Amino acid sequence: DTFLEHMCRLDIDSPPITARNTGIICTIGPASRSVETLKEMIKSGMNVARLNFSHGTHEYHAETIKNVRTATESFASDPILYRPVAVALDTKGPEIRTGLIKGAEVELKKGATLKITLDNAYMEKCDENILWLDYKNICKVVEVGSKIYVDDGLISLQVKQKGADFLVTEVENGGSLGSKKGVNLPGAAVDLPAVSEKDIQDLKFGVEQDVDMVFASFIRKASDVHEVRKVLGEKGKNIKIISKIENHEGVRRFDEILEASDGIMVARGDLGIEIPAEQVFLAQKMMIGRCNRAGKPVICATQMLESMIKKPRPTRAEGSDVANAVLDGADCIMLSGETAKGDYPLEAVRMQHLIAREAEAAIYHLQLFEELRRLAPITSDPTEATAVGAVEASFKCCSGAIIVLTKSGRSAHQVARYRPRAPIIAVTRNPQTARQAHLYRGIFPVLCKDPVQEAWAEDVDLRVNFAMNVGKARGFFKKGDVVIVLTGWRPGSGFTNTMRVVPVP
Amino acid sequence: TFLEHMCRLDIDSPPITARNTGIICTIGPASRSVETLKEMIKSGMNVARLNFSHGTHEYHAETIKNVRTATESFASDPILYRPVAVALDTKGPEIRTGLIKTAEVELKKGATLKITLDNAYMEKCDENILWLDYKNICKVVEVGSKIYVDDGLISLQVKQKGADFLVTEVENGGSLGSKKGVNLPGAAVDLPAVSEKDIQDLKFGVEQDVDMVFASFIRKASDVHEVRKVLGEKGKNIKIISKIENHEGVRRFDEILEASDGIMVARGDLGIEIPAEQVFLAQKMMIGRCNRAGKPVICATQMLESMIKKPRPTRAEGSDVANAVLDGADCIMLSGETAKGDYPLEAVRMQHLIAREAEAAIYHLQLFEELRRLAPITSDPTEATAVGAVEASFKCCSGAIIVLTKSGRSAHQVARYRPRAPIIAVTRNPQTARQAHLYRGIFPVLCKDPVQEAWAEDVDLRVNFAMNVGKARGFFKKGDVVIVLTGWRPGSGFTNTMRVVPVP
Amino acid sequence: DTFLEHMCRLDIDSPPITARNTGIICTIGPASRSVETLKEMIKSGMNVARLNFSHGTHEYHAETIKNVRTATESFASDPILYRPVAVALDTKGPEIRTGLIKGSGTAEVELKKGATLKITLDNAYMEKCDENILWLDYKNICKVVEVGSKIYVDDGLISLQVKQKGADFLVTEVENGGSLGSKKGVNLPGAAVDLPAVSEKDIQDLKFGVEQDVDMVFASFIRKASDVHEVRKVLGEKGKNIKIISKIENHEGVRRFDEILEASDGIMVARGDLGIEIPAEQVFLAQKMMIGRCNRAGKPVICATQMLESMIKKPRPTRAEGSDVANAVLDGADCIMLSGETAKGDYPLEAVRMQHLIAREAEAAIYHLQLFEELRRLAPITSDPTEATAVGAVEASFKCCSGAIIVLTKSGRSAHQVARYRPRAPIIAVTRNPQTARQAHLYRGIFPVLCKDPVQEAWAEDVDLRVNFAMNVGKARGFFKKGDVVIVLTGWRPFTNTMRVVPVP
Amino acid sequence: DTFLEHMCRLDIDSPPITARNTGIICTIGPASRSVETLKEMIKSGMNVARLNFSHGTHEYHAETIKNVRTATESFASDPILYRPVAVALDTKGPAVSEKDIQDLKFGVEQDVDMVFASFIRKASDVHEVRKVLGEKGKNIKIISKIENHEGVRRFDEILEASDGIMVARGDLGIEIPAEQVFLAQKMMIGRCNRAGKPVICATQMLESMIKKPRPTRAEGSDVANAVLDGADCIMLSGETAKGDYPLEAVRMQHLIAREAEAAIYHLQLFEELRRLAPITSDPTEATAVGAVEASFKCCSGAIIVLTKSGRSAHQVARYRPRAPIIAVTRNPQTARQAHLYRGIFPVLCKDPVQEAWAEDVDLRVNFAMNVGKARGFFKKGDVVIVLTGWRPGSGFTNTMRVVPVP
Ligand SMILES: [K+]
Ligand SMILES: [K+]
Ligand SMILES: [K+]
Ligand SMILES: [Mg+2]
Ligand SMILES: [Mg+2]
Ligand SMILES: [Mg+2]
Repeated sequence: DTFLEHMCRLDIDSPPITARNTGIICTIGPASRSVETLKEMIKSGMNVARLNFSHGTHEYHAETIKNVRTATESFASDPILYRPVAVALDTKGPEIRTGLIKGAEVELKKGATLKITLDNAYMEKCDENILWLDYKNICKVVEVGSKIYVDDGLISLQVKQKGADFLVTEVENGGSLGSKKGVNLPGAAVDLPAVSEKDIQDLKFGVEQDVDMVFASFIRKASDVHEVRKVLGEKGKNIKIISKIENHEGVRRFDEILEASDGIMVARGDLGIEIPAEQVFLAQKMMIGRCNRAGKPVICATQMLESMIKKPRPTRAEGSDVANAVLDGADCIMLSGETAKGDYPLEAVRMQHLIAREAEAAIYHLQLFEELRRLAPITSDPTEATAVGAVEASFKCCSGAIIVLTKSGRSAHQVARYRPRAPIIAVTRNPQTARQAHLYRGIFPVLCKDPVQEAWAEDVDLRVNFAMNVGKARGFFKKGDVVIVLTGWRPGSGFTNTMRVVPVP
Repeated sequence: TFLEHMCRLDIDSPPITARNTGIICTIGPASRSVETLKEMIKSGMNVARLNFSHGTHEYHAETIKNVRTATESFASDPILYRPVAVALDTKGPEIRTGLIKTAEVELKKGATLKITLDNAYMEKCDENILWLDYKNICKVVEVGSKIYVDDGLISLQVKQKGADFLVTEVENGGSLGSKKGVNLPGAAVDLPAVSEKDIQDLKFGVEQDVDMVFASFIRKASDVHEVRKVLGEKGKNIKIISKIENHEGVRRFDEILEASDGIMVARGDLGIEIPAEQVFLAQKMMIGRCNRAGKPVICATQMLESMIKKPRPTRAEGSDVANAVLDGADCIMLSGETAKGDYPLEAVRMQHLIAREAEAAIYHLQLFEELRRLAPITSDPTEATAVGAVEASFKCCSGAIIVLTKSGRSAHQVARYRPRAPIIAVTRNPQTARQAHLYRGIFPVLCKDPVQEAWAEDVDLRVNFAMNVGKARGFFKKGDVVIVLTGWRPGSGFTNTMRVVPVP
Repeated sequence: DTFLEHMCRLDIDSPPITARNTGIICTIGPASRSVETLKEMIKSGMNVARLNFSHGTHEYHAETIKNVRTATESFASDPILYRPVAVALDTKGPEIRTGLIKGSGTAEVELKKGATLKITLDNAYMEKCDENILWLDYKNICKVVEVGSKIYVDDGLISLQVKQKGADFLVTEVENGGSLGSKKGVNLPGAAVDLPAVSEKDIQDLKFGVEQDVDMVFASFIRKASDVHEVRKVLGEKGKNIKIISKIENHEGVRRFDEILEASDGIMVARGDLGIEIPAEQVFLAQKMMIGRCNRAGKPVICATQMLESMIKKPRPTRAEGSDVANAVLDGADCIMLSGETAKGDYPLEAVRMQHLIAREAEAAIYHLQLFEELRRLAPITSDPTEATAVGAVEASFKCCSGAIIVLTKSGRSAHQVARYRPRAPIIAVTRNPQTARQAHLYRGIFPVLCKDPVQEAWAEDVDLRVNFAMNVGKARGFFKKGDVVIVLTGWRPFTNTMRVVPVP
Repeated sequence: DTFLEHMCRLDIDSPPITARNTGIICTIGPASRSVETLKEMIKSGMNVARLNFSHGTHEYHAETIKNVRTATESFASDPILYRPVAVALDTKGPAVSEKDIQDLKFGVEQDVDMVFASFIRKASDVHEVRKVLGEKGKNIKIISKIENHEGVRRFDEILEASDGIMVARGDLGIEIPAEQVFLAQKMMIGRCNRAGKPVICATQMLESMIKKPRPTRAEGSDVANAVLDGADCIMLSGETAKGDYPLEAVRMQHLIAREAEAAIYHLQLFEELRRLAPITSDPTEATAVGAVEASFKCCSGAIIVLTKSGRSAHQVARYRPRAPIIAVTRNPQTARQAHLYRGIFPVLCKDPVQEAWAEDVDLRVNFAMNVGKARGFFKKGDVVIVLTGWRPGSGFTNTMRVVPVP
């Protein structure tokens, strides 16, 4: 009855429900792009496949998309067990990079001197003495004493001298320098565009390949989102834009970015360098909160199970990080190198599945529902009122599921905002809405392919019966259990205005 | 916060039309005429209480006839027609005097008054000797016991005991009349819960088709069972409201509530049996537990007492009605105010006025949160639909919650969660329409149209009826948002469907 | 847990503490102005004596004051058991009254609905009022009242409406009939009254109050802050320590309550006239509102009028009256008041005792932990060590279930700040200032005790004297016994900055 | 207002301006056991030094302790700045092995402040450890390590019999499913906060910092959430024992911990703790919560507490004030043990006892006034809460004073 007493009552031997609510996004790479491995990842729990356009050609990514769709459609024979898989495009954005090593990695030692050059005669001759990068205007946005970080901020350089096309720096924090490492300038205002010419081509390619969502990198303000929106244009209007917050400016101007975006990713990787590492959790919990309040999907990302790249078991800190991300209210959790290049992609997915499910059984649901309700504005919207009514009814009868018949996903999205314990089975005939539904916590999208019935009454019963079988087959509920059913009152409607409390036949 | 809620209470902010709390009116010489009854219904009367502590069956049969005559005078228009319930108040185990010589003798402090059981003095009462009808009083009373007469106004202390008499000293003098009620706060009264007279009155109630029985002096669960048994099969649908008016009733309250259909906080006798200082504690306790259980609770007795003789109530009385509603009482009651008073109409209107202002002051969202949180998790589809509807109503500021119901069950389940929006209960059952007044916020509406073959057409007919009712009575306008609770498909006997729908 | 669950927990067989916290204010009149009766009323529980200057001469009230002080000082021989009694001056103010009945015939006449009633200003009819013609003392009534407006007579029981208009007369039609007596109060809710808040008579009364050394003033018909300032100015420098309690008896007073409360030392909810100026069904709204804001501001609030009306004629109160007193205490009123019940009723002693019993039971029904949580929540952050000590003591009293909170004060400031947060334990305020001892009754929970011992030279020794005095008081008054725990508040050297938690010796 | 709204209001650019309340326990090993290193680790923010007795001999561990105390007493020429440092013995693990019995008696001779008893399955095991310590080390604060399923189930009797608890997530994650560890952690920390007893979150909090100069995002999140859960101390195992960046690991925990307690809803936590506060006749307990209440009421710079046993300082800490708790004391084994409790920044008195007891108290108070003004807690004109005894030689603490800073 209090947060304190709630923690005191948390017990290990209380099994979670079988349904796992928070989405799992997996970065696809060499370790996981084969059709067979992709099949295993789907039944391991992968909901969204992220394609990182920071690397690889369009031919490479087109091939990955095909393999993802091949693996996904191999389960399409049984619509009851079929799990939709979303495809996400992660833009390169204004990245700053090395720089090919001379060719053995070079050792940077503390106190030593290192020069940065823009002369393209050194772009493949990087060593202990000289360094190249692809930022043309780095010598007009940086002053003496500035901090320069390379390779995930594991190496830091302090500028001593400045020139027309070079920089003399001292090795503050030193380590082994590799080729093509990420460069960060935490204090500098960056001249690089939000949507470059390459970004435009990649975004247009995403529309061509019918991707479900776009992860826009290094979004600093609302105008950056608007540019990405305009590039997608009319043809890609239904493609959701998830803004990645990875700079100080992004956190600072989060409100205007969230409003413009369809969702948010907490990009803790770059954010942990642009911003002091010990401030990251503040940024995470803040953004997750405002997203939960706004009812827009939020993704927690990067290094959640980092050590699982080499180990079949995560660390205790990693197990904690995933659980806490869920407890904070994250709609999706993400895996990068763990699934892209690691030695245990399948293990990393299964682990996130296990932890997330255990975490959502620890959610102080009734307090959370109260807080989310006092922030909910009063409107004349029948879907909004029905969603709230459905969630509270699900708490009242300890529902096995909340069945939502939706065309666009809106009714299912608004149910998810109030965080029910029971899984939300969203029945749809729209393949895209089924895939995009994975962005919201608790939504278990199921795809109906039966022809639409003239008599609307039995067209509803057809879809409801389908959701019943899905719940039974996937072990959410059984005969004699109670479920909530949401549907419109007549076809062609843009609203769900009817709630049902029905026993499972 | 509740404090800040109090600080923001505004006398100028107009209240929502439609008053939710039921008004129960005791019918007597001042209000039993058809003419007066019509005005009382129009003033806001929802239930008519007939007190069988006085009067004959012939007298009450005529009163019931007058109530239904006045009630059915508005029956020509089912849209504006307001159902009126009939309540039978049992005599119960009452201890009474004692016919005087019908004048009044004066009792003075310090004087000696002799209580006798000799029936030779049952019609010869005066300031010297006093007769009463409790044959075992000398066995349950001791020397030093305090004896109260006439609503606890006259107090006597026992000085000596006889086999059939008591010698007492008047400790609180006053004017003594005939047939006055006697209370023995310290004594263990052994009178039967249901007497032979009660049996004949209860059987009479069944014949007269009364909607509810106010069982007097209920001490325990078995007392309720006796009343239930007497009503039997023929009266199994009659609601039993247990009146709590003694210490044992408060002590064994939980089991009484479980065995009953509802509760009356009978402050009159209760304020005599226990210290008057404690009545508000018992009242707030009982209303709280009744709200929690979802069972009707009535606050009664002396709420506008001064209005028996004056056209305006006192400041304590105005406060009393308001706080009763704020406590969470489903119904408010008038006794002498409407039974024998000089301003019965003014009393009804005043309660209506105060009640409506009071529910506007209710912290609706906090009250709902507590009721939502205390709600028991069950597999019942109707209960889930009910609380879901109330949630929806707050979310969309619903004009009303329309409920189709046969037994009233679904309508009652909505009421227990205390929505701000009025509950329009559409039924074809006239009895459930009458019994619906026991629950706050339920505006019962009686559909007279025959049952259609097409089930969806039958539902639409009843729903469109409620829509017309709400518009006519000014609950909502065309284009407003209302909640509609019905069944989903024919056969099943539960309300499991909620629709959020615009007013045509 | 919740308020509802707290209601269900209320137990009638659960005895309250011996101490009764809310003050009882008794109006003194013919039924109670004798020395013999006044002694019994003090024993019954009277804390403040109200002298209604709406009636009586200066000689009359002086004798009443003399009688009050005689009865009070009859207990002075034992300073342990001595209970200070305050003297309040209730001003007449802008009252409008009739008008003596003709004398020929009966005392009261019968005004019948629909009949014509002429109101006159001609002093020839000053003592010849009847069914046909009625005199009142408002000389400007014809110039302010409008045709169609309504006039209320005798506690609003009688209502008339103006039909015609003359120079020194008004022709009215009886709307609500009834029995009309002599010198009855008259209300003009829908009119702009010329009468000043402080008339020439009020000034003489106020100055007379300073002369008689009254403790506080109940200013009648206060409409705005400027009225409070006029009262403050009349009391002047000699009466600057006299508390000004503003009585809210009209719509304007309710409307402009905030500026009034700020300028005042306290507030009376004058439901009598207020229940005539505004609709009677709105009174509880104004009552709970004013009490709430007074509790928030930490200023004393009095609920008054008709709390136990029936006890004027009967030895027992009605059920509505028992409820009214209990709810006023639960609302948060510092003081409850009796008028005709003690002034001229048949059972003034029984009425005082009843208010004592009900108030004590009501205090044991207070949900203290919720109330204390809210009073802190709305408490401004200082920047004042006295505030911090008061709060600490109150919560400390909760933690050890303290028998009392002992406060050494001179102005009363310390004790007031403690009562502001509403502890359950009684507050024993030890002082040598007799006036502050009397004024202390305006605050809930403060039991003022007057120390008669001479000021001991050593400040530390002076403290131990006054503290041990409070111990003996608590013992004798039955608040706590040997072995219990109490809280002590003192200063370090001659504001309150010191707190102690000590076992009762 | 609400917790959700509190999250939305969290600010990265709102600088933490207090001290660092939660303790840092560093496992001492080959990468840290030198006097030269230990001085830098104390400066970095180490409050407790852990010695794992699963390895090493009594001779090796004895040499380790002297270096800790040598490094610690190197600052002992300035009591105003002197950071006390406690010593803890972590056993190897039948409640105690024959080796444990010999190692425990060793710790008493070496004058350790704490004992981290391994594999605590029940309260009887805590009794068999308290027994070995005997009257010799009756002031040795026993911290029970919950490492298996039985420890979790029977946690209530263990917590009662113990002076504190360590959440040993390492071996616990092996016994129970790794996804259940966070549940066990939050439960045990919650109950420990309820019972007013120290709780330690340990193992792999900054695991990657053994070989890398900066931690991962998961590790940075783990430390912060540990503090937000309500942990009194966080621990470093291999990060300080055999790691390559032991100094960086300590400075990282100090940094995360400070940002974490600036994120804590300071009002909601206290209201809950105060709501569950047991009703007793204890004057010190009442004074403590009264002081915390007053501290929130005036935004006190600190809460100065004069204690001998540590109890009065502990009782203030159990109700989680935002203001630092400056505990002035003479018993050196109390100032060091004070690190087990969040918020208590201990200060050791070196001044001789005055005859004028009021002047004696006024000296210890002035001592704290100097300390807090120098360590950036409060300045001149600020308001602080002082908790002392009433009349000399009193049984306990019962007096609260609110006084401007000179
Ligand atoms: K990217
Ligand atoms: K009766
Ligand atoms: K007056
Ligand atoms: Mg990145
Ligand atoms: Mg009765
Ligand atoms: Mg007045």
